Amino acid sequence: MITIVVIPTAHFSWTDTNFLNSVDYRLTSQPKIRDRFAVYAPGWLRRQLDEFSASLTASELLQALQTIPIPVKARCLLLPKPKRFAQWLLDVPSANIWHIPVTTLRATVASKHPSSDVYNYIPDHVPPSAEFDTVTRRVAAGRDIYVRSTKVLGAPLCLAAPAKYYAGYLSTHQLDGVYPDNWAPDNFHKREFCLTILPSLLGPRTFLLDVDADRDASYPLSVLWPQLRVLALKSRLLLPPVALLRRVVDPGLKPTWSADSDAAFRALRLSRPSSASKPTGFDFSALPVVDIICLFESEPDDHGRVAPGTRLTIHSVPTDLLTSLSIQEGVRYPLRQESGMFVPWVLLALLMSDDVTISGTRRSVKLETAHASARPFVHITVERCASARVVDVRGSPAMYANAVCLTLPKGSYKSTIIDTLPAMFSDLSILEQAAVIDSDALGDSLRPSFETQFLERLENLDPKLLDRAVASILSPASDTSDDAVTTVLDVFNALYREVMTPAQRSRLPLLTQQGRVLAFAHSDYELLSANIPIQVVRGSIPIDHVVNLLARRNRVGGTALQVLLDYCYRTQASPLAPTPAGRLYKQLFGPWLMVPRLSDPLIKLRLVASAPAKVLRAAGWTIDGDPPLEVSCLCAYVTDRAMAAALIERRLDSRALVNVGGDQLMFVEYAPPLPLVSIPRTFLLPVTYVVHWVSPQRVLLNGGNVSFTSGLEWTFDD
Amino acid sequence: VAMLCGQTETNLIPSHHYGKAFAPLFASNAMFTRNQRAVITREAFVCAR
Repeated sequence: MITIVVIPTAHFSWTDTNFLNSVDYRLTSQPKIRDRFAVYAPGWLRRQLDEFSASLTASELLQALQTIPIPVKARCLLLPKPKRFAQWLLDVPSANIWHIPVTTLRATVASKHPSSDVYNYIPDHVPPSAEFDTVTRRVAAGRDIYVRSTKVLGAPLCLAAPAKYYAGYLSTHQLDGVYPDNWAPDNFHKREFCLTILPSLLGPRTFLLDVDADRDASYPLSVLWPQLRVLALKSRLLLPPVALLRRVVDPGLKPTWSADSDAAFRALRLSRPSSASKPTGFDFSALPVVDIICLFESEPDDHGRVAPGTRLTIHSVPTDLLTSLSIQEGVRYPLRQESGMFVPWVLLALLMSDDVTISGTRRSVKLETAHASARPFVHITVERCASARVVDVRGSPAMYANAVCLTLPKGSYKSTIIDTLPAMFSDLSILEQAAVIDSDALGDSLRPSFETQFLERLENLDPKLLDRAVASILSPASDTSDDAVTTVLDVFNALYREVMTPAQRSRLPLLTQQGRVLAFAHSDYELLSANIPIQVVRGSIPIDHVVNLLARRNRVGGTALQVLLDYCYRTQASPLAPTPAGRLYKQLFGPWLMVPRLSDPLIKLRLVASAPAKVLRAAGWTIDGDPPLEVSCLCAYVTDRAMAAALIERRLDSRALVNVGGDQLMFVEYAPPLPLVSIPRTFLLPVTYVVHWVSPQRVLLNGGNVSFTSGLEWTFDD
Repeated sequence: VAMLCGQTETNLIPSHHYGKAFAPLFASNAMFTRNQRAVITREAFVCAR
């Protein structure tokens, strides 16, 4: 039984049916494979670590935990307070296994201040005047331990006596927390391998799993990662995840004795034949992704030979994207389109990825996708999957079902993901283009466009000053070059503050108070300066945008105004660490990409909010029928009608403030904001949505504008 | 105050206390990392020069 110690990565899925899947889902592909592994990693230990995390240094914690055997056979047996505890040895006389005198017991019953005497001389009694390691040392003995406090570490903690003594001495939730430990044990089995979150002495039969990704920052033991890694490194004990799939373990890639050419290795062949009629007809919060190594090549030489080329690593591209596009390993696909741009699917892979680096080293690169580079790449081949794991998506980058705004530098390929991707399916409702907000919308709203006005003001300056500014921006070494650039910045700032802010502030409901809005902006400042209650995510894409916009020639400005605007926005943007935009894209579109893999049809839902007919008529509306009108705020999808109905009885504590004008422009607002995590993870939401009457034929004439408040209630539909 | 108020437990054996306290420190190879980094430092320095 070789043991592999595991430290979870950045977004390790925890509520998964099997911890094993979040490690690398390829291990579940074959029965012949999954039968070779045990897991352990019990929940009770997890909870203990969650508590002690705030009270021990990494070195101490590692030193304490490292000695614990794999299946913890011991228990911590909490004792009740002496007045309570003493009665137990007489309620059952044979339970007085230490045979404490009856006189002392009833002397304790008589005393106003019952002493620790009942605890005194009891073997392996742990007083509150004890330390964490004291418990751990006894844990290695396997026998149960008697303690006088709940804050203990290393073994499941359960009551020694019936609850009657601890009641009053402890409170409900405290009395509740020990229940699984009161009947804790479960068996551990002797398979070939056993994974574990519990650390251990690294040695000839213990290995550290290396996934090549950042740890879970929230996971309490991530602080141990450096010390563990270096110790493994100095003794060559790291294991790349692929090594686990081989019949015999070895740290290495491309071994002699194995070609590593088997269906098990090919992560692209994601298959789901088995079923259990479980409520998760699908868990749309769990998303399988892969890290892949891809080889890029340019045109061959005059004699058909080709250069060695370069291979890069793409991180955490969702696998269903590739599978649905029938991408296969070992196939040299064409990279460039007719017009020289990238083929769409490659762009999607880049956009939804987290990062792109050179394969060998750990240097991240922003890829160019234009005619800039000489000997440009024309062919691409995916070679192998460095890792393939499922990841939790629920509410990770964005928090509210209402709306979210993503900031990207000018020249990004947002158009591709918002148009080509849904168009590539165009059969299942993904979003409504009327709900997505292009970052350029407000700039286009002014009667002379914001760009035209900026150009018109700008030309008043001397051309040489403008020329000097543009050159300085392009030339990286031109530090500051204050005169030229600052003058332009002043004009930009003055104009934007003057015109853009009031215009932006005049579109408040359009950004947030629709069904569900996805919005783009060139900088967070564009929203903060206008006080728009929408979460803003500072994204970034792993492609060079500057060169990209240098290829777009059909614009108001001759490619020079564009770079000027780009610099201005970047200067305007607040200094902060930006996140990969792919994560947000994964949160939005990811679940939808798994739809075609499903076996059974979907079921629609919604949470319509009522509307009394009185106010409508009072507002001059002509409406048939007495029953209150209702309006669909947001539609959802499930597939197990049973559990879906079972989950529909919850009453959301979020009111809706519906507002609609005479022009039927309808708006919604949730007084308590609706958070995404509140949505059960079996659901599925569209990227964007537009509120609308459930039955437009009920109304016969729109009176004046209307506002009202109502509750929210998930309901079926037909 | 420190130099005028120092005290210890009555029957103290320094060797036992220090030994019991120093045991966890010298428990791993971590105390040798600096040696390796120094070696690389040397080779890098000479080659650069």
